[PDB]
This record gives sequence, C-alpha cells and structure tokens, in this order.
Amino acid sequence: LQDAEWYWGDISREEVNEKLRDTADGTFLVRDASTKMHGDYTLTLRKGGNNKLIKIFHRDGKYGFSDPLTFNSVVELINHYRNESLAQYNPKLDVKLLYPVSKY
Repeated sequence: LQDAEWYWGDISREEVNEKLRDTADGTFLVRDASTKMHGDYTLTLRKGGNNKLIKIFHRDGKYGFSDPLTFNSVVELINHYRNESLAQYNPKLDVKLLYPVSKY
C-alpha cells in the first residue's frame, strides 16, 4: 500500500462526497480518520446517493476487516473483494465495489 488506487491519501467529506455526489451506483474510496490519532482511516462507499461510512479496525499498523488482524494489508484484502464481492457484510445479499475513484 504505497499509495493504493481506490484510496487517494486520506481526505475529507468535502472531497470524498464532491466526487461521490455524481458517480456510478457503488463507489468506494478512503476517508481520513483524524478523529483519534490512533486509528487508520474510514472506508466510504456511494450506495447510489447515500454515502455509507465504514470504520477500519487497525492496531499498530495492520488492518482489521475480516480476519483477526493478521493480513496487515488492505491491498491484499480489498483485492480479494475487488474481484469477488463483499458478501460477508450484509447477509441475505451481497455488494460489489468494482468502481473506485481517483486521480491516477
């Protein structure tokens, strides 16, 4: 994760939103979590118009999203979901975030 793509580099609702205010029906990027000085960031996705916020569970430098904090990498995780689909979050259904946003 030297820079990642979906993630721009931590920003704010102004940027995130301004970009997710007019996009496909399922976007996803990162939101700077400067409200703890101890956490990493916050995943945010556009659900057709309602930006859904999601917190990231970090500890010392790794990441928590599915496993007991061990993969220590988002690119590794997000990758496994980018090609598949987050069907573990909300049961009875599934979501697919194959529409990231950036400036690459």
